[PDB]
Amino acid sequence: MIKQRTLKRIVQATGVGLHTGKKVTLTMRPAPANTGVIYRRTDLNPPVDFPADAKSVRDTMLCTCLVNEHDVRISTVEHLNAALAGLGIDNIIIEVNAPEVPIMDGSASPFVYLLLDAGIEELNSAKKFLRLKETVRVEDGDKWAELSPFNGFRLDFTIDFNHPAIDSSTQRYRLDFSADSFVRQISRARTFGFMRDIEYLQSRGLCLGGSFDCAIVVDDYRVLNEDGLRFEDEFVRHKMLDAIGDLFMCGHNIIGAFTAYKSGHALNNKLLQAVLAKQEAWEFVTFQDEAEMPLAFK
Ligand SMILES: C[C@@H](O)[C@H](NC(=O)c1ccc(C#Cc2ccc(CN3CCOCC3)cc2)cc1)C(=O)NO
Ligand SMILES: [Zn+2]
Repeated sequence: MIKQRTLKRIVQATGVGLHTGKKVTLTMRPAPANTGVIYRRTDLNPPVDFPADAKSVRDTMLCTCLVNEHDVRISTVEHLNAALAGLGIDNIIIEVNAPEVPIMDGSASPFVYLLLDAGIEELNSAKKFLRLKETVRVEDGDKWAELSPFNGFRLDFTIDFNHPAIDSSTQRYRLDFSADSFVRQISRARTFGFMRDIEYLQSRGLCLGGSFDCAIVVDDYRVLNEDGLRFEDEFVRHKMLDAIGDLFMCGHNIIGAFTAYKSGHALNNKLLQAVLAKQEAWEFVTFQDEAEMPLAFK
């Protein structure tokens, strides 16, 4: 039986939210089989829970933000979600005492590290995977995103920035997803902002926690960060990280192929919901033979 995974230990990190700029403590706790991924605002009385569900994602392109009927929020969950997806975590309580997940270094790597420190516990219940049986595609203008059948998890992401700082040959990345390949190739890729966009968002009271320590900053002509990039193609890798985290809002690892061009948080969420809404396009599956399981998590 391929088993559900949670943490062995409670772990904690403190940081600041990228957009709120608020100091926040993140606490991640083990949880029982069939619990799922739950996010909690613990600064409110009573505390407020959110599930990992595509429908709890706020209507915005800025980030992936959880919101409830009362407009209580947990902003910027995409990078932490990518780490959870990457290590195949099924059950976990994620607590924050402020309206945003800390940005840390802008990548998913700090979350990978914390999850590894917390240890992985395999539980006595079958891990369910969401397996694609048909192809589903969504579009927004020139943007598009697709999920199709594939025995594993393949991602193919293309960006098209027409920016002097981002060479044309570095704008596509393809990945056969495993915990190993995610951690090694994707997890360290940092978020980025263009100055034009940063100014726009700053003007609107956003990016309050933005800094060179948490983001690649690109001006009109070049990356401004002194020591450059972690990868020559760090930008497209980060867009892939975002997609991994966004798709994980359903709380299951997917078996299929994700292919996308300029897809951001809104379109990734649109795709997820479009898949879920077409019953014929997917199914939940479980496995018994470890030696042939489609996805490898360590
Ligand atoms: C695009 C996707 O990658 C997405 N990211 C974002 O949209 C996103 C990222 C970062 C930021 C930022 C920032 C920022 C950095 C540094 C400074 C301080 N400097 C002072 C001197 O002048 C230069 C500025 C102020 C602000 C804004 C927006 C994401 O990854 N979503 O998941
Ligand atoms: Zn991101």
